[PDB]
Amino acid sequence: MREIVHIQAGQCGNQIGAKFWEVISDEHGIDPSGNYVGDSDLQLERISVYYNEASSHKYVPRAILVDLEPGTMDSVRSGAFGHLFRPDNFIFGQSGAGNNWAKGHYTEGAELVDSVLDVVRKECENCDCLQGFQLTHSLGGGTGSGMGTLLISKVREEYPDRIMNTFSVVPSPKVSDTVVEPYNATLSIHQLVENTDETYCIDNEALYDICFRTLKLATPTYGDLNHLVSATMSGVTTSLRFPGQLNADLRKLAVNMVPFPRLHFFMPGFAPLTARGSQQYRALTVPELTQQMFDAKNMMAACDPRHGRYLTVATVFRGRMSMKEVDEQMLAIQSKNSSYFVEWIPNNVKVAVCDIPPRGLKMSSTFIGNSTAIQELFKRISEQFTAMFRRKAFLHWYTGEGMDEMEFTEAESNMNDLVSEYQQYQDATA
Amino acid sequence: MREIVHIQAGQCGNQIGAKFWEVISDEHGIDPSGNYVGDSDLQLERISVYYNEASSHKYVPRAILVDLEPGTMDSVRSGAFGHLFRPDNFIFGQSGAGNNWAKGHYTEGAELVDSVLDVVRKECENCDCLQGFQLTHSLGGGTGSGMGTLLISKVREEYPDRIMNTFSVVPSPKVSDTVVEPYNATLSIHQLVENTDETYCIDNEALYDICFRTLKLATPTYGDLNHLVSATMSGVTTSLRFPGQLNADLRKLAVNMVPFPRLHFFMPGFAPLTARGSQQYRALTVPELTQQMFDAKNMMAACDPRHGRYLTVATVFRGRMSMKEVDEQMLAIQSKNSSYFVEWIPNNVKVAVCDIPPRGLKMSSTFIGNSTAIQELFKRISEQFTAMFRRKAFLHWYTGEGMDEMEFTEAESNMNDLVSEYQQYQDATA
Amino acid sequence: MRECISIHVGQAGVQIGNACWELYCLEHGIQPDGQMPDSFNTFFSETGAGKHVPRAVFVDLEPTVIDEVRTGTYRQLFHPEQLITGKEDAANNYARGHYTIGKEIIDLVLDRIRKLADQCTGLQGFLVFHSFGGGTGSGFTSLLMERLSVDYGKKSKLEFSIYPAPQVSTAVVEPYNSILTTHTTLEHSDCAFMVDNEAIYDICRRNLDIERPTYTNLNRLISQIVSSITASLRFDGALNVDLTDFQTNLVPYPRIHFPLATYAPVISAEKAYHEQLSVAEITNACFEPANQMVKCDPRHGKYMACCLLYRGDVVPKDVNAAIATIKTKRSIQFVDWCPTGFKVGINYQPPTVVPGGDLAKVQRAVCMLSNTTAIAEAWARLDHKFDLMYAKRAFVHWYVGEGMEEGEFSEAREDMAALEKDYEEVGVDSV
Amino acid sequence: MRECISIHVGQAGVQIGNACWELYCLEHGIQPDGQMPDSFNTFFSETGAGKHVPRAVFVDLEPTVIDEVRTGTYRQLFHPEQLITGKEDAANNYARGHYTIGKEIIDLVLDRIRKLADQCTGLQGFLVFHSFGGGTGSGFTSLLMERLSVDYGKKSKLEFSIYPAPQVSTAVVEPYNSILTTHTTLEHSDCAFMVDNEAIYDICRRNLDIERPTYTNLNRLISQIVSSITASLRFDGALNVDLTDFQTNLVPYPRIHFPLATYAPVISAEKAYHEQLSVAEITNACFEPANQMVKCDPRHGKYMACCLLYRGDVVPKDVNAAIATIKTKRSIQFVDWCPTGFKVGINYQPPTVVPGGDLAKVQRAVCMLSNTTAIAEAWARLDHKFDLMYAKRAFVHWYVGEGMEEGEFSEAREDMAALEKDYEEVGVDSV
Ligand SMILES: Nc1nc2c(ncn2[C@@H]2O[C@H](COP(=O)(O)OP(=O)(O)OP(=O)(O)O)[C@@H](O)[C@H]2O)c(=O)[nH]1
Ligand SMILES: Nc1nc2c(ncn2[C@@H]2O[C@H](COP(=O)(O)OP(=O)(O)OP(=O)(O)O)[C@@H](O)[C@H]2O)c(=O)[nH]1
Ligand SMILES: Nc1nc2c(ncn2[C@@H]2O[C@H](COP(=O)(O)OP(=O)(O)O)[C@@H](O)[C@H]2O)c(=O)[nH]1
Ligand SMILES: Nc1nc2c(ncn2[C@@H]2O[C@H](COP(=O)(O)OP(=O)(O)O)[C@@H](O)[C@H]2O)c(=O)[nH]1
Ligand SMILES: [Mg+2]
Ligand SMILES: [Mg+2]
Repeated sequence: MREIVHIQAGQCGNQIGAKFWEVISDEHGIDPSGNYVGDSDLQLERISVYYNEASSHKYVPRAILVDLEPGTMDSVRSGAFGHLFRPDNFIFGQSGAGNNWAKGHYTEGAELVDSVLDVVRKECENCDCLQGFQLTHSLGGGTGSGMGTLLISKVREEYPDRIMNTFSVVPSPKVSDTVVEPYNATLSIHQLVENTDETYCIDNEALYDICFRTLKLATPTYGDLNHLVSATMSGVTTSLRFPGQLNADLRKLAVNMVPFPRLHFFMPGFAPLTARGSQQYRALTVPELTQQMFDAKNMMAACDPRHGRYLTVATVFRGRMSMKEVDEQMLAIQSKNSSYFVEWIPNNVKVAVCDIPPRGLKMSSTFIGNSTAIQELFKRISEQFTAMFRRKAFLHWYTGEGMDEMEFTEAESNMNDLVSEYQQYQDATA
Repeated sequence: MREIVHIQAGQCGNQIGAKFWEVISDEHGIDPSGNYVGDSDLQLERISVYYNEASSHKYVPRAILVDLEPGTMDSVRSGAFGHLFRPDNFIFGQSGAGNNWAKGHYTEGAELVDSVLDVVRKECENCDCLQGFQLTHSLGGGTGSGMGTLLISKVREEYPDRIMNTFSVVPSPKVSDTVVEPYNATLSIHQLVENTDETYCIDNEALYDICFRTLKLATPTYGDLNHLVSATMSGVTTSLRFPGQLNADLRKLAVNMVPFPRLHFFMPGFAPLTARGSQQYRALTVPELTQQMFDAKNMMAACDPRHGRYLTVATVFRGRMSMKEVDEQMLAIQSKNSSYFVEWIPNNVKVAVCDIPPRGLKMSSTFIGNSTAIQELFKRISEQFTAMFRRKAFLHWYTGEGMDEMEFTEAESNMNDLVSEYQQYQDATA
Repeated sequence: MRECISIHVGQAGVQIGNACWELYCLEHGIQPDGQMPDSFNTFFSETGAGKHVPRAVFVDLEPTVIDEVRTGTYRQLFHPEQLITGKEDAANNYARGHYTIGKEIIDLVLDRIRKLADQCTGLQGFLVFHSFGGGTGSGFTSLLMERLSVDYGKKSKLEFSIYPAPQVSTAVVEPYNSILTTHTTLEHSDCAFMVDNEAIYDICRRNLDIERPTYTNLNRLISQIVSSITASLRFDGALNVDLTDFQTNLVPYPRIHFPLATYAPVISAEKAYHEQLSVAEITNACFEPANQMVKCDPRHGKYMACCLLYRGDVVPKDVNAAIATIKTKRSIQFVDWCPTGFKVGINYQPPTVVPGGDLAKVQRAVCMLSNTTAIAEAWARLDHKFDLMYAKRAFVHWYVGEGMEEGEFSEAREDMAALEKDYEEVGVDSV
Repeated sequence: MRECISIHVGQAGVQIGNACWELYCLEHGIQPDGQMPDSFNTFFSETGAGKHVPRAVFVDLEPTVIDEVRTGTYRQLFHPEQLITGKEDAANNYARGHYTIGKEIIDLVLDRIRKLADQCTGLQGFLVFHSFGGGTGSGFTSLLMERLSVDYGKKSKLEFSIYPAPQVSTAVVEPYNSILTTHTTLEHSDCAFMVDNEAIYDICRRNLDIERPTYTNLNRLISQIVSSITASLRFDGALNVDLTDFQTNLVPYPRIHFPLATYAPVISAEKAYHEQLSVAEITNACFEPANQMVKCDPRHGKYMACCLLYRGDVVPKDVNAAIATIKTKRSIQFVDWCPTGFKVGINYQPPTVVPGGDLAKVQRAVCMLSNTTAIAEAWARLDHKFDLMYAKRAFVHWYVGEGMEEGEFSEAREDMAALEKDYEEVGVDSV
């Protein structure tokens, strides 16, 4: 009854969304044809959160697929679970943003946003009690970044009281996949800080580290990274979707990890994350899940939590487990790492527990951390931005698309304010 | 002909009254169904004292059962000798006093007192020559204390000359069964001193001491204490119902035990109390009965008669005995303990003798003592009262129910005057 | 006759009511479908054909926890209209559960409670189960208590709340909700029996030898406490204790009304076989600081009043001897103005063992509800946490955006400071 | 032709009358049903069909004691209208029996006495049995004597009262009742024969070897004394004594009219066989202080007058020799103003043994009635007791609440002081 509208923008967003819907359909027993082939009755007891029941009892994901080029739409359509999405929900252009934020936010994105918004309005009206929105996109690109930011702004204008979550793939620290990455990332964050309630910053390099050193994958592919991202997304929405001992929906986590409106950038992580080479050795217990979750190596963003302080943490456990053990592990973690949690928020951890574990597992958990170490990321991007803005490199593209350099200065100032706030609350004392 | 109207208030009153009616029925040979199945003619000679004859030669106890909750009424009705009582005589409320004197005396009991008085008037009209009233209740409780006090006051206003005996279970010295015991006890005594002729004070701790040290009862329930109290009541009223060599009704005992109107608080006791395993090692004779009766540890009130002087004593013997022996024993008791009897009342002992002993016994005797040692008990209560009234603890429960603190001060002053008078007459010298 | 209405609010309240009503059905022999193959009257209503409908309301602002009940084992027991659910929870937000989301469901629950009261002959009062740290448990409970006080002013209202634990915690905004709901419900509640999850976890570990207890075992123990109280109200005993008896004997002043619950014979069958759990043994175990179900050391304060509710094969003489022994103990200290600080209740019905539970079948049991100044310390700690956040105004925007003002935060903190001052004054010697 | 009417008041009087009338029925051969299978004429009236009805009135303010008679072995003897009962006793309160309860029954008893006296051709007088220390015995008796002094002012009225024992007492208000009734009847009574229960207990122990006597034995002995007197009235003898003779011989002054009774051959059957109870021996035993039936020592005082009533095989010369021997004795002292202080009567009818009794069958008997100043001591003691209580006004409210006034207490005490002074003056030597 707590409907969530999923929006995928750009290539990264569309691929992550495809894997996400694979995972969700597996969880709810929906086969790629949209038919229910599950076993438990709990799979259908909250199917309305993510799916719409159509005539003939076929379940259509409540997803809107947005891109400015048709290649990704064609790839998603022609694949497993490709005949799952509503054909009317594929809204795409022809040209493409060209890795340009301005093109996808002012010229092409502006042209196609009206159609995207019409589809979103139809989806929201069909809903019974809308819970919020989800956006999967990447800040590095132009379609994903710029279009997702435009859609976020417009939807927030229309639905200001709903929850808006974005699983945004932030630029990596070492190697960049786009030359103009800092411009797009800065211009996107300047809008995310204002028009979003929860942003889960995901870095591809942290995911490579997880898939190489933890999962021992010789040749990790974007399929595996998208699987990890989908695992975190599904963990949160499962807190929402299945019965448990301690329930928690999107608004509960937002309330418990956003002390101030602008401090809503989180680092996610998945607990088990065990390679096959070692699946038979380690014991799956709440202490192991917690130890892995709070390990700085397991974080899905390339920011070391040891370089800052945890403003807040959320642990969404899944499976049948003792609440006593969960609380004892949380207290032990807070006591051992007393230097890594702000002293002015007693009990920096928010615990939720769900009865149904992920498919193929007996136990699992998703960790979402609101920490000041995230400032590092912004600082990094910020400096890169200046490095190019001082010389005005690649700027003529954005200016020609119809922007102004004053917009760049405003975005840089807003990012500087964000890092200043994060540092100030890191240094604040009781 | 000298009818007595029995009234039970609260849980303690109703339970003790149930046991009392079982004892009286056994004495008069009335079966639990009301039919007379006795063997002696004397049993029916004075059945009218406690029973009312009904059509079909069934005998209905002249008892009024009053409470503010239906639990005690249900427990009494569903039990042995439950059908004995008239159904119309069960008057009860639905809320309960909550161990609050104010509730049972002003708000919850005020509504029910009119109905109880109507029943009492109806029961009193069918009396050739009313002798007096009996009330069994507890001073430390709610319903019992306050409601019974209100009924006592109203009955005394309606029947100023009739005798009014109360068998009241006053708070124990060591351990309390109710946090607000001092308030209820003080407020109840403040009215008992003015609206009664005889108040037989009984302490549960003294009864526990008797049951464990004299009767050697490993597990003395409330049935046993209630049986002791019932034996005391029956012994007090025996001379009204059976013939003897020296008769004494309630008025005779009141005249012989109340030198001044306010000094009408007595300590009772039963003489033949003996363990089951010692019934063959003792001689049941008047000397043994007297020695047991005048022992401090046999007193049913937790007070030491050696800490004061006996203003008066009464001994109601039952059985075939010699008046010479009884008189000689009383003279010896008075001579030996010349210091424990006031010197300004020659012959402090009043003797009555009956012919019919309690069933299963050859001899018996009930001892009633009007002694200045009773002051100690009042003093104790007074002290506790002040300890709580100085800080006004639990007082908002009484004030909020429609009482003024001036009433509390008046009650404390009255009990202080009572202890002062008792001490004055203890110290008085010829 | 002595009808009592149970209102379960939030996930904690609903999941405790599940165990409570399982225990009641077992005690009275009522099948989970409402049929029996008049003690069952203060808590059940007979629907003509022998069906027994609980006299309770299950209210939450989200459907999940109550949709479990609507499809669980007892789906056929509760009247479907008594199970009330919203659409979006309060999200651990007091303002959402009190002002924004609670206002849309308060009328429905009040109508249902009015129906239940009309169905009753003599209403003793309400038992409100909820959680201090929850959103709907804290806010909606306060709103409901205000409305009930407006409607049923005289009727007693007792709460069974999960006081936040000193160290264990599942939410980051617990102090805000706790302080706000305490401020709102201070003048609208009679007694507030309090338990802690941390204390019950410790008890389960030490006594029941359960190393990984869950909320099910905590709920079973809490249901045993509630069963002791409502059994004093239900069955026949030597000494009967009504709800007003608690209200009168446990609350010396209108604001000092936060007792702590305690169940003495918490023991496993294997350990129980080797013990003779006499009245003295369970009574002494009641006053052991480690056996308290609220994580507060009673030795840091003075008992103001105790209510010992015995059960089963209990003799009044044994109870008196045990209480005298307790009064003799010098480590157990009472205030100077409560010379008589023991309300005693005795019931003839021994505790009922739930099939699948951890508690062993016993012949005796005592539930001790003690008002004590030790709770003051807990309050202080809670207040401290509040300050630590309110200084930075952390999370305050969430509450302000839901029809609340920072003035409410300031007023609540001042009220709790006054409560702490009252506890300090009450604990002072009368000299 | 010499009818005498017996009035039994209170429990003591009624229970003494039971024994008295059993003894009379035995003496005259009348069966308990009233049929004999003209000496009896003085006490019994023939009912035409051969039935004898006692000339007695049994009056009490409570039903129990007389209801025993109405359903006892002698239920058929007494006229049912002669057994008068009230509804509530005087409760050991003089005022209740004299002012409040007595006034409601006095008319009935006076009417019955009038009916009894109408059948009497020549009425000798009334024998009133009662107790000094009782409510109806003391108060109602005084009221009845007051009324009789008006209805039959000339007739002689003799009382058989149980004077309160010096130490043994069954009530705490005995001195009040005794003083009040003595003050009231000091002028409405002719002779008052006194007996203490304590003295009779001592006699029963010492002489009859009865270690544990009851009121039945005391009543049997008192009935033997009353017999002796009324037998001098009834049977034929050498010297005849009437009621007027007692009044004239035993009462030197109008207020000194309290003789003490004594019975010499008080002896068990086993012990009687070894003694030749000659007239001299019984006469000597009469004057032995240990044999006095009032617990006062005659050696402490002087014998104002003596009346010896012998029964059985008694020779007048033997009586004269015994009395001369007594006069010779100096242990026994007589007042100066009574040179001849011996009334003597002799009767031919020996005492009858009541079956089941304790007294032995004897051929001789003597009853002494002695007016002596030793009784003054008793009065003084009684007076002291009164003071001790009236100083504190103990129990006074009980009397004042039933029609009396403290002025009556003061007047009674003053009258008793005057009586003590009269006794002291009488005991002085004329010189
Ligand atoms: N003893 C016990 N505590 C519980 C239970 N369920 C939740 N809690 C505790 O209650 C607190 C959280 O309150 P919720 O139960 O989450 O409160 P709610 O009233 O449902 O609030 P929202 O769902 O946020 O609107 C935490 O302390 C949990 O540990 C339960 O079954 N038993
Ligand atoms: N000798 C003797 N004395 C008795 C007898 N019965 C009572 N007494 C004594 O008389 C005194 C008590 O007076 P009651 O006989 O009790 O007086 P009452 O006249 O019946 O008085 P109320 O019952 O108070 O109206 C005590 O001294 C008793 O010992 C009896 O049968 N024989
Ligand atoms: N994790 C992940 N990152 C992706 C995926 N596809 C593209 N990206 C990242 O997203 C950025 C490229 O932006 P894209 O999403 O292709 O841009 P747009 O089409 O311009 O919106 C780079 O950081 C890529 O590494 C994918 O499937 N998974
Ligand atoms: N002797 C005796 N005392 C009782 C009994 N039942 C309760 N009590 C005492 O009465 C007091 C409690 O008062 P209760 O009778 O409960 O109060 P009420 O019904 O509220 O007036 C305590 O002192 C109990 O020990 C009983 O059967 N026998
Ligand atoms: Mg919830
Ligand atoms: Mg009498």
